[PDB]
Amino acid sequence: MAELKLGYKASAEQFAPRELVELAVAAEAHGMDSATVSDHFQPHQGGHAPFSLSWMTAVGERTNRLLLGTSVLTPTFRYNPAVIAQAFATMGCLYPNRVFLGVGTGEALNEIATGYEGAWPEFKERFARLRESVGLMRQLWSGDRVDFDGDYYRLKGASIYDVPDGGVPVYIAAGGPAVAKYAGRAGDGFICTSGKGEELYTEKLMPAVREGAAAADRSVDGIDKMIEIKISYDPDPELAMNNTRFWAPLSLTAEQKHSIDDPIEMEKAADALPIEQIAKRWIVASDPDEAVEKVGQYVTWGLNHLVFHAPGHDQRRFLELFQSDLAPRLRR
Amino acid sequence: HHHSSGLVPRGMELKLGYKASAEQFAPRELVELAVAAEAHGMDSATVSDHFQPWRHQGGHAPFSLSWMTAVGERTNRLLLGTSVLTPTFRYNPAVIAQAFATMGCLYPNRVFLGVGTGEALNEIATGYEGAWPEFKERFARLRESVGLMRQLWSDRVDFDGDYYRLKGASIYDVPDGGVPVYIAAGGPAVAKYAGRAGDGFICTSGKGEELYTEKLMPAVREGAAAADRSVDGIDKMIEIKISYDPDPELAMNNTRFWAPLSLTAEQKHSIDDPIEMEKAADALPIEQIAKRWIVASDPDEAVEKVGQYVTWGLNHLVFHAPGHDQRRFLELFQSDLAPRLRR
Repeated sequence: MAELKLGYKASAEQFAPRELVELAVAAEAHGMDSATVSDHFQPHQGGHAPFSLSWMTAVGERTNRLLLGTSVLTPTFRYNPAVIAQAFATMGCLYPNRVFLGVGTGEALNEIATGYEGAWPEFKERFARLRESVGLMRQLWSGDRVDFDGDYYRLKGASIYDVPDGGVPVYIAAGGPAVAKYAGRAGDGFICTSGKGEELYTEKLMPAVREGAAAADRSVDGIDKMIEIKISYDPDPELAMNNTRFWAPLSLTAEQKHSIDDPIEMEKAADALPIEQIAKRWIVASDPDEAVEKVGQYVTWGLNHLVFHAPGHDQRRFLELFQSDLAPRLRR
Repeated sequence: HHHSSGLVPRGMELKLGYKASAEQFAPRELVELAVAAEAHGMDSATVSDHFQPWRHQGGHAPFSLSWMTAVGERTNRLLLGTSVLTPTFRYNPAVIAQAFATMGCLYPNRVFLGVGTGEALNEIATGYEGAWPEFKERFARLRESVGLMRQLWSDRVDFDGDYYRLKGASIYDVPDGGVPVYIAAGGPAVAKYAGRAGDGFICTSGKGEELYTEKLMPAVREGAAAADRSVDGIDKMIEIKISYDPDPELAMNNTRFWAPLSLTAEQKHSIDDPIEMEKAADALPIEQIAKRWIVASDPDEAVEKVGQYVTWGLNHLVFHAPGHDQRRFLELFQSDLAPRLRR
């Protein structure tokens, strides 16, 4: 649903497994409503990739209220969607009403590295694979026996024996109108990322979600509209600026992010970015009122679940500042 | 004042552990039973990894890797692992390698990867196309997948096998000490492989002395010698199938849930449908099913039959009790059996 939530982005790219879990526990301690993790097989310099589903489970077992999920996981290539259905159904049983599945169309880098053969599929196929996998998983979460024969995936007499009462809510990530519309039509949730220009949110994404919801005769209000807020808020401006540097890959173009299959190629192109250009993606701020005004814009544009990704290694510092300075304002 | 890590290396004593049956219990119960096993003195708990139960009526299948991590966060001492997981079909071996590396970091010196050759009951259901491969290919897939994971574990890795590939792949977060890999073995050719490329082997009870003493053990010695490794580096694990209860009728009848284990090896590895398995399995009378189990109502007969395996060379005894009341079995184990078994 579309009440205001404030959550925390746990960056698997930046931290080792134990630290990544403990940070999410600190996020609960600091009042966050949710925590979400990137799902990567590999991020190199100061790089990490703890297994996302182990992070979800460890934090679940250590926490009481956080909604937990992926932002996002590709359920279409290295991961068998039936096994993903089983994994998240299990987690859903273990942490009732606290689990979601965040899905995307995929990145060449994860999939080529783990053994994908032949040409990296074009966007259209990655989208069709995504749609087909989501329906496959949903049929499985009914808890009945499923026979499935799609263009891409198959099941023969398959059941998930252990299914949560509230099902497994599916959040669909989009950087463009096409998948946003699919999200409005079919998603329990919708995910985007901040910093990419007022136009993308108001002119492409939000109207696409409304279009999809309308098209499928759905209340737009019942879709959780989630966004990862790229915020570099620190009373120390040097840190606010300098903390963004680690995150240069996020400032590469959409096609470099999805299609570069070589991690050497990827780090080169990230390294090529001047910090001033990196920073444009981020809310760089030393004043808490100004920071919240920038975030508040997304709430005006129709987003209701705001998940804060802070760029620096000192995440506990971020959480302290979030709790004392940002959250009271953000709540309103 | 310097504080040390306190971390004790793998460097493995008679161990008594607990089999957590994903086939029989829902996710939360399965976790909580592993916690009570620690509470009751167990050294270890292992979980079966399955997409589907053996049986339909009262069947369950919680995701094994979530069990492992949840139990990890909740326990202090238990060695934890899969007995066993198939890393060759529905699972990508690079992803398995990343999962266990991550778990081994989360739970230092407590995690192992237990692996086997596969059951169609897990793989056909999840979309494997074409006929279910014969044992020779499943074994050869297993061997390759283990090799891939070794190389991935530590560096940027290219791998080009007959089955699995890697391209520029790295695992960043690897545990100090690595990830012990235990191979399920029910013959000398897999037992030899286990000595050569594993850190442990897993067998089951009920197969008879000469399987263990004359087939499995000698083959483990041969594989390790071929690896230039002391055999004392290989943990010798057995799943002890025990139905222990002071009521003999109940100790016998409590095996019915596990009727499918009484079917042939053929049926168990190739039947793809729990409804089908169950129909085959339930036509069998109870005395036939009980044959698969150590059925005992006295601590002494129990400890005599269990102690055979220690005499034949096994050092890691993981107990699988078939009844629904697992907490009774843990209670009975700790008070009646454990003190005699320790020595």
